[PDB]
Order: sequence, then C-alpha cells, then structure tokens
Amino acid sequence: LNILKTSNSIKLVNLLSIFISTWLTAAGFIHLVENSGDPWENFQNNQALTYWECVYLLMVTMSTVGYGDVYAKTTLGRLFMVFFILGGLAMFASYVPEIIELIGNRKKYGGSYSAVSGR
Amino acid sequence: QRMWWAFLASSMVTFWQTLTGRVLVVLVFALSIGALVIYFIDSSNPIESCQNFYKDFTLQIDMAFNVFFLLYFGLRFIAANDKLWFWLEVNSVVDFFTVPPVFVSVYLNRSWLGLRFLRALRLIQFSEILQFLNILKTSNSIKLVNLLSIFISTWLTAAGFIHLVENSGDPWENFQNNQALTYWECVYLLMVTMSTVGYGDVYAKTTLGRLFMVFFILGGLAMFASYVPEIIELIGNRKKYGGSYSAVSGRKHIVVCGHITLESVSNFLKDFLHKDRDDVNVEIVFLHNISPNLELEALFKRHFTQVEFYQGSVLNPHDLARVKIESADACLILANKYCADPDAEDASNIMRVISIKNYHPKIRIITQML
Repeated sequence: LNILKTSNSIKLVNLLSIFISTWLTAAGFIHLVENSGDPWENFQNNQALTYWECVYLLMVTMSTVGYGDVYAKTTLGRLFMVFFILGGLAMFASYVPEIIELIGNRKKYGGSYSAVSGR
Repeated sequence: QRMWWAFLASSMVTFWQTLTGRVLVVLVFALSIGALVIYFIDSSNPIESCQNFYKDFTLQIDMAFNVFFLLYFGLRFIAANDKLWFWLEVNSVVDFFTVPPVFVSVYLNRSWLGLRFLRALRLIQFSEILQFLNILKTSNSIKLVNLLSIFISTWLTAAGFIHLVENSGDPWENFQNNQALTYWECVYLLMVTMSTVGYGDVYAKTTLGRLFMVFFILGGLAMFASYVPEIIELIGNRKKYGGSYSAVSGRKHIVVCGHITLESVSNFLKDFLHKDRDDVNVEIVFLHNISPNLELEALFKRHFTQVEFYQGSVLNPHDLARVKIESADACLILANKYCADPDAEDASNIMRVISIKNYHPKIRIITQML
C-alpha cells in the first residue's frame, strides 16, 4: 500500500513487527499461566496480574535488571520464565539488534540546492 | 486546583557566532547552571506551595533569571527567521515548555516544580566555548567533553522526570498512592536501571512511571551501547610524548635520531650504558614519528633514569627547539641498512645533517652511512 521504500520499511519488518509480536504474546502467555494457577495444587496460588505489570515483568526479565518487585510465584510459571529467558535473551543478544546497529544514522548530505534568485 | 489548561497553553502545544553571540550563550548556560542549582536546593520542598511577590527572597533571583530567559525568548523571536523550523527546534521547544509555565505559576502566585529542570539540555553549550577559552583546543578532548555533557544532561532530565512521576501519583487515583523519596534516591534508582544491575530494593511504585521507564531503559541501553564504543578508546589515543626536554645544569646530554628500531636501540643501549665504564653522565633522547612499540616502552622504563623519548621530526626546527640541542654535546644519527635503495638513506641523512646544522652550526654530528 505504497510504503516509504528507503530500507526503513524492510528494517521495520525485520525488527519491530516480530519484536512487538513476541513481546505481546509472551505477556499474554504469562498472564494466562499466572492467572490459571497450579493444576495439581488446585490453583491455590493463582496470582492476580494485570497486562501492564505483565509486560513490565517481561521487560524486566529480559535485558539484565533483576527487580524483586514482581516474579513468578509458581513452578510452571518459573518454567516458562526459564524458556522465555533462553529464547529472548539469545535473540536480543545475537539475532535482532545487530541489524538496528548497522542501520546507524540517515544520510548526511542527501539534500538538494535551493536556487535563491538574485544570486 | 490542579490546573493544566494554563500550564499547557503556556507550553504552547498547538504551534529598530561573534562575541555578541558568545556573551549571550555564556549568560544562557550560566543562568541555566544557577537555576538548576537552586532547583536542586529546593527539590526537598514540596511541589505545591504558596508564594507572594515579596515573600520568597530566594525566588527573587529566580525571577531575575526568568526575565533574563524572557530576554532570550525575545532573542529567539529575533533569530527565528523561518517560524516553522523555529518551533521545530528542540531547544526552542524546551524553552517554550519551561519559561511560560514559570510565568503562569508566578502570575498564579503558587509554586509548581513540574518540568522546571528541563533547562539541563543547555548544559552542553559550554563544551563548544571551552575551545574558545583555550582550555582544550583539540578535537578528541572536546568531543569527549560534549559527549559527557549530553550524558549528564539526559541524566539530570531523566532523574527529575522520574522524581516528579514518583512523588506525583496516579491522577485518576487522586494521586494519593505516590511514594516518598528524594532526588538522590531517584538518581540511585536510575543508576540501578541504566547499569542493568537491578537491585530492586526500592522501585518505581507508579504504574505510569514503570510504563515510562520501560521504553526509557530500552532507549538508554540503545544509546549506551551506541556511544560507549566511541567513549572507551579516548583514554587510549592520547599523545604522551609531546612535551619538551627539561635541561639539568652541570649534566650533558646527547640526541639520537634517524631510523630507530627495537634491535638497533637495544644494541646501542647495551654498548653505550655498559657497566665497565668510568663515568656515564649523559642523557639520551630520541626523536621519531612512529610511536614506540610496547617493548620499546619496556626498555625506556627499565632505563627510566637514563633515556627519555619524544615524538617529532628532525626536519622541524620547532621540534629541534623543543629538544633543545643548543646545550646538547653531540647528535647521533642511526641509518637503516636493509632497505632496497641505499642512496635513499644517504639522502635522508644528508637532509637530517643540513637541517641540524642550519638550526645550529656549532655542534657535533656522528652518523651512519651506507
């Protein structure tokens, strides 16, 4: 649908669509698994979670910040934390970002000359 | 109460190089420094407080700063030229969002600390003028100063914003859930975020604060990983041997120049500083363009009290004046003996000899020759 084709579109495709999709599906995944509770323990530890703090928990879990404010309170939740770390940290370390660092800045002198009349 | 249609309207969200410019920009960041200092001073005070026109004596200096910022605002009108890019300018936007809100707060005769610290962007201005003030006339050093200036600028701005969101609270929850911590505490937390250590002893209680700092720490890690690779090496690529030679009265010295290499200088030192000599009391100095190798600094360190090194060329009379060959007893020239064309080294040594004799025609020269 007539996007701005200056490699910005392709960098959008290969970075931010997949980043947002994975982040949002992981947030919804932890929300479901935490609100479900423990199956064999009759769902006694079903922690009440909102989506804002869920996605905040994802972003705290990735990168390196080890905030003790929020964490997984159940065994399968901690399982899924481990899998999410093993996937997302490896991705954010060696697959996605190098593209955005090799994007760099835009062109320095790509403009034209304005013919000012009288000179 | 809690009015915003006047502060935002003041923020204006809609939209009769020379010394003349130098004086005004110096005044601009000097008053920015003063206002940021007094903001840090009264940061412990609550955001909202009453203030009469003749009550706060400290705020009178703030009003002098405010009318001077209004003068700079009129200067911005004068230098606007193109109005579209004038309101597109980021510094102009910051001034729009900080000075008219101060005017409205003073008209209302009440204190409001919201977005008052935004002048920290102007703290990067003195880096350019430090070159004018001939403290640092180089390029790498002024680039490092500018980079640390923008680092500390985004530091103080982010610390202030996190502090205000922290002590404000949720507006839809009657802002009664706000935590209580000081500017030093928010500084500590923002180290906690930027450093990615993540202590978690004290966090951002506000939900909107968390939803801000999430993409803020994304941007911060991006800019950190972008900028440190051109920060770390600056301490490495700095000239060390650019100084001159300090003569010692009553003790002579000689000058060794030409092609100097590890094995050549090793042999020369080993047969010149031999222990079986009656008395050696001459300093040995070196002149060359290519920086010495780590083994050569190792030799210089193990002979720290006998040999000194300097970087320069024998064809530069300024370099010869720096080495001070007037008091030198003699000059030595080492010639490469392994290159393809022998006549090239002969001609090079001839140029060295004529330059040295032209600078001083009454010294002793001993040279190799192929």
